[PDB]
Amino acid sequence: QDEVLSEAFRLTITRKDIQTLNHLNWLNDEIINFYMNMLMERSKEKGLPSVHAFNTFFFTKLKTAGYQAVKRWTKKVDVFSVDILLVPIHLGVHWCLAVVDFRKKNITYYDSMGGINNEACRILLQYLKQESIDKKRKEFDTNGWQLFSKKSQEIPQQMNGSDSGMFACKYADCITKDRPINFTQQHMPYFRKRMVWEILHRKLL
Amino acid sequence: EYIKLKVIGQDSSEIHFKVKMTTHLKKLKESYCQRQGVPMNSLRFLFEGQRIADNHTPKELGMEEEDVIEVYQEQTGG
Repeated sequence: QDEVLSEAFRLTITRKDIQTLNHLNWLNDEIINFYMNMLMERSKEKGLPSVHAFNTFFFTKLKTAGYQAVKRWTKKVDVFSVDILLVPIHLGVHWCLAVVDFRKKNITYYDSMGGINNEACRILLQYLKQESIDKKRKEFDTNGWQLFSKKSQEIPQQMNGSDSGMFACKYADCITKDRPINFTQQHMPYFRKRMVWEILHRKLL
Repeated sequence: EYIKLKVIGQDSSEIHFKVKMTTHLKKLKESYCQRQGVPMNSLRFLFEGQRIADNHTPKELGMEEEDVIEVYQEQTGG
């Protein structure tokens, strides 16, 4: 509908959105970004990597308009003062995730459909290069940085044409907890339920 | 006082608004959607990458004279 149901992080999730989490429905940017926000909230706890998530508009914008077009999006946050940078990626009718881990010192792309996109990682490393200059006025040290993409046999793949967003989210969930990705397609239906919960509650079970 | 805002779209069409610093942008957003004839939950209003909420004010966001508000559309994927 239009009726707001839950709300935080200066965001508002409505019934229309929550419904996208339903059975086999394609999730929308509202769910992804809200969920991503909860992960960044939880990242405050000790024992967890500090995390910063960009909204699902950043990468596309950064890819089609260049750095000069998103440089001000990070005006109130020092990207390099966190451990993990979450980059949800929208590919028109499919969802993906790119993750910058300054600790492991590498940029890895995650696709539940087996795609590769190492280009996405190059775009991001370039980004890190422009930020380090625009914001910290020094030149980024790429030494040791690994740009790669997880292979279909390395991470749980989806078996339908809808859970892409779900995998993206859960991948980040596990990644943000420094825990091995240990779920499968079989869990998706549950995960969807647990999220309409977690979101209306604003708390990650 | 007042601030001059420019709400731009992907098509680069720009709508101008004259708003007052200490005022909820929920209207500017509501006006825009009307001039476009689309439901509120159809667009997202970002100021320098930041999502503009109903109870957001140019003063809080620190918007300046002649600033831009970019409008994005809903993204979905399977």
